[PDB]
Amino acid sequence: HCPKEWISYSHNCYFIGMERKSWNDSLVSCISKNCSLLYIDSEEEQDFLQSLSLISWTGILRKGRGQPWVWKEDSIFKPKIADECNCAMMSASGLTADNCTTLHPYLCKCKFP
Amino acid sequence: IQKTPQIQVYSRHPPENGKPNILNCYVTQFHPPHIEIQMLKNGKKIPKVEMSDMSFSKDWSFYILAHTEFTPTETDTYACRVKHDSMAEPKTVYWDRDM
Amino acid sequence: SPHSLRYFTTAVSRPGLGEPRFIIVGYVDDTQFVRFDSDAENPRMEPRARWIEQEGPEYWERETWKARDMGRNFRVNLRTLLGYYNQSNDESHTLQWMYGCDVGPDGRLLRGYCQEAYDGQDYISLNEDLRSWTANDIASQISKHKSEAVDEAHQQRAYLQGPCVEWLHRYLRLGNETLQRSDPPKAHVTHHPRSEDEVTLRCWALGFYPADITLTWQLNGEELTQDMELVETRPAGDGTFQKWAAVVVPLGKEQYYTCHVYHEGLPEPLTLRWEPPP
Amino acid sequence: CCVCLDKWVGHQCNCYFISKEEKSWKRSRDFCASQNSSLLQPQSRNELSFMNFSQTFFWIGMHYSEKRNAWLWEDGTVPSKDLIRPEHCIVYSPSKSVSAESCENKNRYICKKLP
Amino acid sequence: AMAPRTLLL
Ligand SMILES: [Br-]
Repeated sequence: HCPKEWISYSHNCYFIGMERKSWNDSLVSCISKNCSLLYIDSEEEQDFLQSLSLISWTGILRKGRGQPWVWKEDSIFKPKIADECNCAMMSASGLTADNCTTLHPYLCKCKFP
Repeated sequence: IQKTPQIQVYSRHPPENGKPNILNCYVTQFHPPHIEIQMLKNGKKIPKVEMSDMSFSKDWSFYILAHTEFTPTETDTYACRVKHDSMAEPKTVYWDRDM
Repeated sequence: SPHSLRYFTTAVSRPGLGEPRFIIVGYVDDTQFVRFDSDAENPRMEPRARWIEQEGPEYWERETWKARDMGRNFRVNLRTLLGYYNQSNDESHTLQWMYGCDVGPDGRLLRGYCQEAYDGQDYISLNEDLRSWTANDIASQISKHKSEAVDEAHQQRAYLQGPCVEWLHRYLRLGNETLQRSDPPKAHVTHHPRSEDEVTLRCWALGFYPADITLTWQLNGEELTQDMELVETRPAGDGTFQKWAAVVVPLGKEQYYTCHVYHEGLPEPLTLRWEPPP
Repeated sequence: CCVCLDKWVGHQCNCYFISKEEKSWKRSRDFCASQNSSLLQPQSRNELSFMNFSQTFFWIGMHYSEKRNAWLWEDGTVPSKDLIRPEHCIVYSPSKSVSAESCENKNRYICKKLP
Repeated sequence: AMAPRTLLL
């Protein structure tokens, strides 16, 4: 049971942030609402998220130039990510690297009990 | 603002009197894209004229290649008639084996 | 050495003759490979190169689908633009969109494009940084503001750096034997008596691939002094190109004039002269 | 509650099915009918507010009444904005665009679950 | 392949 103004897909709640924030602030804003910055589990979910046709900060991030992209909890889905562009964003063309400091919208996955 | 089409009428292969060939009409540097291209045999229109897909250059002006099956002869006069918004009268360019 | 994937889209409005004509033409390295025309018997993405036929119905379906949405949106965009410029519906108006990839021998993006023109004039274009747009007037400033609200620049940059680059690589290997082929020019010299004391010597270069060529005339083994007539390179319509260079020479001076053909499909350049029958 | 079946999207206590597949208008409304739903009737301005950025066109529950000689919703209701040929069927973009097209043309669709 | 989006003017 998600709030009326939000999106409900596969027992998870989704909402867009009111503002365009940096990667960190976008991660911080989701946590503050008992949700998490968008994470991808399946292609069916990714394709549904591409249907919304929005720019969204994704949870997937890298520590540096040679450091690998980090995501956990044994979910094999790791899509193709297209400098200081060390953070991954979701678009209509799939996952794309971008500068964490640049302001982009963000989507939170809540998953109510 | 309109751009006046530039025309080139020529054969695909070196012409030989009696030997069948392809006649080309290369129309370029024009705007707006609405254009009428007629290929002629002794002043009369040719029905089966194949058009290339309407594309444009980076200066936004359109270009198109019209073509028809023809047979070069010393007697027959071949041409390309072009009707475009930029010209009050149609532009006719004759085919010259020499160019 | 440089490689490119580009799409040229055109929506040209009809004065009561139904809906506007919608065209998309795809080019890989300056040669057409796919086309969509709303005026064709059954509008769909059609192959315009033999090597793209290697794509399964899954590819064609996806592209026919993208094109049908594009046309609808370009039609709506034409109706928005008419209202912006307070134009009569009874006239032919045109909206153009060019976008694509520029890669070097290094398989990475050199530059990305995403620009539009309304009635032959620039409207809105994506900057080299691929983060901001350039408007040209009030109407385009409204369209820039609309694009900003839906983060269009970021969306286009995503495509330009990702799928556009990746697909270009797939196309480059798919039609390598054609794209990077070398058709040598077949050169000959025609004689045309221009005046009572003058002659036109026309040096032809036919059936060559790629289109890049250098045709030059030399008087007694030295570069042109007079004005040289030359046609703009033209397609033969079979995949190859044609071009000619001409010179107005005095009568009896034909042999003291030599033509030089410079094309990558030739191991050594071609040296040509007018060959008179005995 | 206000939850939806697998692959469906819930918003404002309404269950929507956004198609991946292209189908004719008749077959699309026939698919919606079987899932005890119907094609979307976006008489409300921003029905698909969550889909607002989408440029994609989907079939909607609109039918031309040859007797009343005007456009009508599957409901029987009469719309008022964004509109022409009676023989054509309507596609709607969540970005509020509306386009007429052949009913035998294949297109994506949106089913809205009935109560 | 083509871009999934165009500019909505
Ligand atoms: Br928030």
